[PDB]
Amino acid sequence: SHENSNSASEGSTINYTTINYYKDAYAASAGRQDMSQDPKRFTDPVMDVIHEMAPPLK
Amino acid sequence: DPIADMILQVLPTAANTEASSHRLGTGVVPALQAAETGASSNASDKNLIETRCVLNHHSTQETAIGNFFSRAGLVSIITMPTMGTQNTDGYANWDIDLMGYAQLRRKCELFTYMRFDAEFTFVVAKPNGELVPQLLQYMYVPPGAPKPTSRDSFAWQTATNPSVFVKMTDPPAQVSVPFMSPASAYQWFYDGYPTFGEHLQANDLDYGQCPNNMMGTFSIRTVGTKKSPHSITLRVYMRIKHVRAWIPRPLRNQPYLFKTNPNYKGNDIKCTSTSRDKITTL
Amino acid sequence: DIQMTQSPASLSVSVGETVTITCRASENIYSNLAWYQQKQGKSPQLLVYAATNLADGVPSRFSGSGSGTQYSLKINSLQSEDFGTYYCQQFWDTPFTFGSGTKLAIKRADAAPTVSIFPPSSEQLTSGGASVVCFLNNFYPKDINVKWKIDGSERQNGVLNSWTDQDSKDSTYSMSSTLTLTKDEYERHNSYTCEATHKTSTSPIVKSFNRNE
Amino acid sequence: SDRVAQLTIGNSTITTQEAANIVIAYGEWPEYCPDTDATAVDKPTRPDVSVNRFFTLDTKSWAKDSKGWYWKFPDVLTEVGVFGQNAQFHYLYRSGFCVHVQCNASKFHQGALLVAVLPEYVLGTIAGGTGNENSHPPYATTQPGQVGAVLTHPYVLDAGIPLSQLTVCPHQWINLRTNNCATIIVPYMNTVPFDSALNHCNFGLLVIPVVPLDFNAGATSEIPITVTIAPMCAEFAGLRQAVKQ
Amino acid sequence: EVQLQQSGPELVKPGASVKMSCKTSGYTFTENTMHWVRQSHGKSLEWIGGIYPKNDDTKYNQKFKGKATLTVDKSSSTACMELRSLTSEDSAVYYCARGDYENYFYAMDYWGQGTSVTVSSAKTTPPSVYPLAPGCGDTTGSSVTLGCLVKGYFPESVTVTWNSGSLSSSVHTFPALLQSGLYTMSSSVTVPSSTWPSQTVTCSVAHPASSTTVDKKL
Amino acid sequence: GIPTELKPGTNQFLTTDDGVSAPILPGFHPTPPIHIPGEVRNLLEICRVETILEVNNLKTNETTPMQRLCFPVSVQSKTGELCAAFRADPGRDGPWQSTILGQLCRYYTQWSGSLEVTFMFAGSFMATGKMLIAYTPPGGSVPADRITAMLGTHVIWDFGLQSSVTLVVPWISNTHYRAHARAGYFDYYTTGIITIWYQTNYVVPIGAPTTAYIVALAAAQDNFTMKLCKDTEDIEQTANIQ
Repeated sequence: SHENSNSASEGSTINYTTINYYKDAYAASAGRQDMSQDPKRFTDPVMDVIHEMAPPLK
Repeated sequence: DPIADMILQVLPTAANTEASSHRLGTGVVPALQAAETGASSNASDKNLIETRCVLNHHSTQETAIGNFFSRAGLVSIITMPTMGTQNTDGYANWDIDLMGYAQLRRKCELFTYMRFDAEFTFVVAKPNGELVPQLLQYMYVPPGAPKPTSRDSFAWQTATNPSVFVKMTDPPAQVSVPFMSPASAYQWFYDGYPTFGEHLQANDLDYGQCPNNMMGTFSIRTVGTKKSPHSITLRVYMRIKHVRAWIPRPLRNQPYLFKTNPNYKGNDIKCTSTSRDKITTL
Repeated sequence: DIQMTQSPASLSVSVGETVTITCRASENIYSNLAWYQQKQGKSPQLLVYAATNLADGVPSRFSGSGSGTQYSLKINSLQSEDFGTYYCQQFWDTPFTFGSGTKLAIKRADAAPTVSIFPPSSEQLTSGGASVVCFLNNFYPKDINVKWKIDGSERQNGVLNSWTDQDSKDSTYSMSSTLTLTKDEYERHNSYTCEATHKTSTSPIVKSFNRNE
Repeated sequence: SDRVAQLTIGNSTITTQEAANIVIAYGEWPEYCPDTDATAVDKPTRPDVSVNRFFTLDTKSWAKDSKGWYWKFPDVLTEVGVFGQNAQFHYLYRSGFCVHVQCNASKFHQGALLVAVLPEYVLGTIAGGTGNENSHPPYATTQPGQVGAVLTHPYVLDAGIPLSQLTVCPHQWINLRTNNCATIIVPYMNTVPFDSALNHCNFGLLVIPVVPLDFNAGATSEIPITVTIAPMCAEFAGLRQAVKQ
Repeated sequence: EVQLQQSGPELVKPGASVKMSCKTSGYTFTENTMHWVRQSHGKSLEWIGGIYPKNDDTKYNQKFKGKATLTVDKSSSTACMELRSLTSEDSAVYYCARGDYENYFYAMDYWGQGTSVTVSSAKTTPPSVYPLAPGCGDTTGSSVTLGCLVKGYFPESVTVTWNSGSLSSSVHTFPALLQSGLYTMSSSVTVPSSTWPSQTVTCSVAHPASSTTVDKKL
Repeated sequence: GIPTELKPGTNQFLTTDDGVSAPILPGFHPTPPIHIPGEVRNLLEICRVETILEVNNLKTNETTPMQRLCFPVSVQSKTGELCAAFRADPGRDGPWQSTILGQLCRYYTQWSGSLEVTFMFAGSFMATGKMLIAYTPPGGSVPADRITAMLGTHVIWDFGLQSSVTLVVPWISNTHYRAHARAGYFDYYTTGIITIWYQTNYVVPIGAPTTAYIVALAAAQDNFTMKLCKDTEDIEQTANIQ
């Protein structure tokens, strides 16, 4: 059974291995989620980098 | 050329704590930060006090978006009784608007845009909890499809509409509804007047109403021409899977009043923090 | 639509006898039945709801019973103020339907009708018409057949009559006659006879008139 | 050297002396619509020197009993400049924004301002105080224009969300002890590639006086607050007639 | 304890519209449903539709869906209906009554007054009496009965008067009859042979609608 | 026909069970997604953002909730006074409910990892003074004196060009994880008591205001984890949602 690419995770896959007993791809299970994190755009959303040992204001 | 000016880090476990000693000197100040830059403090525990080598084996799988949304929740309760005023004809049309219950609504209001698939579960029971051998029919009405006016209407032939024949003695039926929104993701909060022309006071109901989240109606009926003597109460449970989220928002600390727009009570505004007597007592 | 048929259409009985009327629906309505009592020119009132419980202001003489499709309503003992039509109503299917009605009259003895045949006058001939009337009073029961014989032939259409309601003390009915015919077609024939076949006698009485009488 | 900044976009130049770093919203620089995500088949126009420039809005007044102010973008620029006329002549619109808030004071004054950027900031209503009636905010509050409106409840921000959790949004504090300016670069954030600017607001600004202004008698009692908004990478498609509202 | 009062009888033409009312008191109007039951000739009953007056809730009949609308004013305790495209077979009495608490079942105990509504395009005509006196010259038998006839009256009805109300037990009434869109009346009084030719009787019919009183000597 | 014996668990609907359901549309390819900034792939990125801590939560300022976001600091006659005192547990009802770290912590039962508390000084430029931010391990009440409170984790911060400072609460626990603390058998999972003292004085010249405000911020660290997800107590729905 060759499934098509009709799913909400197209282009950016968060799952690793799922089980799909039907033809469509959105009817499958959730799967093991991806461990990738990027907190730099939320915690330090500035242009110039601020070092830990260096003072933030000159 | 006559014109010149026309030319992700995989973190399966938590971060370990490295050992550190005391520091004595000038010029380096990891404690002093600047909160006026709109950024969080990058100071760690080893740069302030003396720490030791700690191997952290704690996993971060429970903190994922997929594991946080893979649990089902109650979104709608449809009551089709024999006596009453609302749905006593044998059929009930429920518009698809999953804002009626505040347990799963606060999760969806954490993010602005959310693209996901859903898994519906329909549990059938009597108002007193008993079960009878009764046949029930589901139907999905997208926008543009005719709505039924009776149980013996032409819309219940269901040529192109999805339909589930379930019984009250059967297990609840599970389907997988795909991403049906015409946009890239579901928009929980719509800002602006979507209509055209000059906006009046009588047309103020259209604020915060986006057509991308309107999936139509969900109609149920009793299979048969005669009326059934048993009352049917249906409960819908949605399980979110394959979820991508964007633009996180603050949660709501006020009780919900209406499902159309996030209104709040003006006279009674409950604070988020629990009050106490003094700031120096505990 | 669940239709209801009541039997009989009209039942006449005296005061002091049990009256049993039946209401029947095409489908099962699960003991959802009502009963009404409508008098002459009055609003109906609820007698017994759900075929087991009587409403307020209803005496204990009205007792209904029934299950499934076929139902019944027993009246014991009958009084003099319980006359009127009766209907039944279902609470199962939308729209709600009513019965055909059952009129309750008072049974009396046999009575002979009064023959009244009058020739037309000359005052109605100025407007271009003519009307010959024929009345009958003090007759029982209401079974009658109007027969007009002119030169051994019937005329259709144009023969229709009306009746009156039941009286209090006399408790009889009355007949009326209205015929529409012009003046130029009245003087072509001479034989005019008003006949009524009733169950009092095997042969109806014969009474006729002429032009110059 | 990090406190002195200069922003040169178009024919306008903003020069500050004491300011913090430039805050990029979610680490995304504003860019043009790519050919993969574009759904409109018509050719859009991209003016640079006539649109992408700093537009100074109206001047507010910061008092001791100030509650807060909010501006809806791009509702403040539908009638200002060539950007306002191109937004009315075109059906589709996509642009990033450069928000710059200027608030200067002396060294004897004190106070802090919280400048935040909230995408899809939907205004609610108090429902008359009882909550038994359904009321909606009018056109003067949802789209105030270039003037702006005043928040009647700065704690719940007329949406039911607390002010304490507002720093998860791209924000920048204005504390009068350290800095007098704040610059937030906001790209285009929507579920659609193009969207009409007249019927929909992409995001909104929120300037709330969390720390009140306190000063002794004899100092300057008038503290102005100015907002200079600059579009970045504007695209206009679907040329039509003149549509005001 | 509960009294339901309706509007007055109105005579309308075919093609126009009408609007009635049903004012009641003595109970909470917003918590009890209402129904409308019509009664056509002779004893047939039909069901117009139900109304649950909280904000708006109406259960229309499949036959009378487009010919009847139900509206409820929440300020004053009243229930008004409106009918469109009236015809000859829509001339019947209309009833209004209170239903059950939050239910369309549990049929009505207290009903209305039954305002009659007739639909006719006939012009109002003053009545003309018709004399009827015997006869062929031979009186038979011992009872010499007589009467009178009314032709050309609109609308219903007229009044009967025999010698200024002398005998009230022998005078009988009769309903109207349909003859080419006009109505007619009749009477039958059993009089013995002791009146004619000694005493003289007369019949007088008065019309309260058209204010026409014609006396005829028999 | 293969032989098959059914097991317990037949006709059971578990809300957390991940199964395969039947699709209702054949070959329904959805809308192709676009690039939207601010993608959240994990909830720990939200907990590391500093949110405003409400240390001034009292019963007097409930009518004016804008005063709960900061606590005052003025000139004192005697040295060594206590400014504010609160618990460092994000899972307790109190000051930590207003932060997004505490609100996401109430969706879970057990939590681990160190957290940071950031104090920002919003006074005048001519205002100088030193502050003591002490962290006390559990086992005792709030210290009455400054000499008793300096035995724990503390730092010395002076007002200057940097108007804010941070001092991380160290993860000092008997267990690897701890549940939310309440009055009873769950009070043993307490984090500690955060006290703020006056180090020397608060000095202002002539013309400067004698009362300033300090804004409190709180966030998590890189080793912060949570588990055993549940529903929070802050959400409430009594009658219905119309």
